[PDB]
Amino acid sequence: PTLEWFLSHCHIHKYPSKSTLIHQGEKAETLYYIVKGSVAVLIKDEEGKEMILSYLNQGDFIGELGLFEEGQERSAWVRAKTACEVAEISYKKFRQLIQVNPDILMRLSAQMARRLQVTSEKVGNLAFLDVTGRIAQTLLNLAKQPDAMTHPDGMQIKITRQEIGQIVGCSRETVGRILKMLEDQNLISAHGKTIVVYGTR
Amino acid sequence: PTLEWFLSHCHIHKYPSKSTLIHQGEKAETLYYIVKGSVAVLIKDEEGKEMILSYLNQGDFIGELGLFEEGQERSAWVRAKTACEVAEISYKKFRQLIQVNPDILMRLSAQMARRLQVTSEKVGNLAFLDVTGRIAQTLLNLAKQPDAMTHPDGMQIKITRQEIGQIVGCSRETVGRILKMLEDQNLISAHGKTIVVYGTR
Repeated sequence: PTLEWFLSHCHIHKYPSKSTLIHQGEKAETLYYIVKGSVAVLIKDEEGKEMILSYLNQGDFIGELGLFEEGQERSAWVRAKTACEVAEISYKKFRQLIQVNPDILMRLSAQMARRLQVTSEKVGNLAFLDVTGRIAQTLLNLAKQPDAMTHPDGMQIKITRQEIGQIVGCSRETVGRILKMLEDQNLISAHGKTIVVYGTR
Repeated sequence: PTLEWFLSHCHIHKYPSKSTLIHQGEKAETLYYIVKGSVAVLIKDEEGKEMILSYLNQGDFIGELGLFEEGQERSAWVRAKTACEVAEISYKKFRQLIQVNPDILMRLSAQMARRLQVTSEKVGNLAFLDVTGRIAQTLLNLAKQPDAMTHPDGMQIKITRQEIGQIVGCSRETVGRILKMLEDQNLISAHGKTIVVYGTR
């Protein structure tokens, strides 16, 4: 009912898999709703290396943060992961639809709320950032060395908690906590004395 | 006009500096909005100390995430930092308001939007964490120098973006984004050459 009404006001596009729906830096004037399929939100570095921030799926909106600004540009790339059917609608026109039936905005807002509910907003204090940075730096320096090992997800390195702690000036209590964090953030995997530093080469 | 019209459906109360608006663990049935003043969101840290998570000021909602799952509980304590005027309304009545004028949902969702946008800003790869850690280190180090000086909120230093960009080895573009993020996480404030590094005060 609500969704079908909403969908009739959208342009519904098909994107085959691997195609790019949204360029970072593009003008943000539209809202998207995923009718079917999945897309990756991603960023790239100065060499084209890629980091996938998340997948969005059927029932998800894309670009909803733009609805509340005035004309900022897209902050990331969006690329079809499977063949996708994406409803698109101008922010301007969506602002009018919300008046006829706030229920679709209540859906968009629930998504933001769920998202926010699973995101840490807490950062640590400056000493914590500082020591997180030293570790990250240590990992990356290691991954650059001639005897770094190759791995399917980046370079792999051999180094212990103790060794990092001493290199960097902190406890294992502290090496462990940061490494687990980095792992939960999808930047590394660490098993035993081995760490895979993702996207190094 | 939206705000006045919404406020006219709220209860408003004066809260003196240091009073507690919300207790971690109460059931979550009400939405708050700050008509005047500033409050702090707090939890209990490792072992049970107080934990500032963030500040909210005139024109902010409080407990908006609760609007989305009925029944949940308060995740934090909320307390007045200054003298406060705070409006409140149950989630179920706010839902009715939504049906009458969806605009007040637009404003609440704008604030979710801003929270999600700051959260986005801490996200990065290892080299970003590394540079983030190098700026924080630099700041903390300056704050312990003789060039530095006591401030109410922590220790004032004066250093330019180009100058940090230099010590640390990154673009000013990069410094600015990181300064902005540290300011958003309530760890520093920065006005031109002047930065105050909050601490132990």
